[PDB]
Amino acid sequence: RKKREKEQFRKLFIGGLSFETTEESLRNYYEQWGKLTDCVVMRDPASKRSRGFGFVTFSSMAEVDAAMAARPHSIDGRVVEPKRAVAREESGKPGAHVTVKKLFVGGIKEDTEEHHLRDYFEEYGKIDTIEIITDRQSGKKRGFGFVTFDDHDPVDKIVLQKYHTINGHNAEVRKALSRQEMQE
RNA sequence: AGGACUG
Repeated sequence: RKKREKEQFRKLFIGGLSFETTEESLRNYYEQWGKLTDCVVMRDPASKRSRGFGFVTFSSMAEVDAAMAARPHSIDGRVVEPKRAVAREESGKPGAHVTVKKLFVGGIKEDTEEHHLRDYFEEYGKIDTIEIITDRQSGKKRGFGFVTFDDHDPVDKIVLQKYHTINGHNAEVRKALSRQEMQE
């Protein structure tokens, strides 16, 4: 009992496709977990060579959830790297295409604690680590911490739903990137 | 990390 979400929430980027992968075989594969609305494998215009990547659009985000839960994916004898897609409009933010397991979580003030985060974020995946940042040499809480999962996808899914309310607070949740966000 | 490079 949902409406269609906007496209960005239903779209998958598939990296590391084999050269013999086509739209029909990619579509065949991802149709196991949902109805495909669009499917495209990007080619060199001159050579018509596959660029080794593509995009599938599911009809609901739930189907993306299901397909991601089914990993790993072998399409044409090669394990592919599927990720929630990055909008054309955000493709050039620093660190846009970088896959990480570490979630940033700010906006939490001083009353928020590891158990609030665990309890809240448990429902997205297996957590490895939770660290609430206290001040170096004061122990004063700094308003933020880091959740690290065993997989990148809970992070991506979390950040895609950008609105999260935790311990009463509006939390800022982003990826925790080092200066790996340096690319031109 | 995008099809219309069909601007």
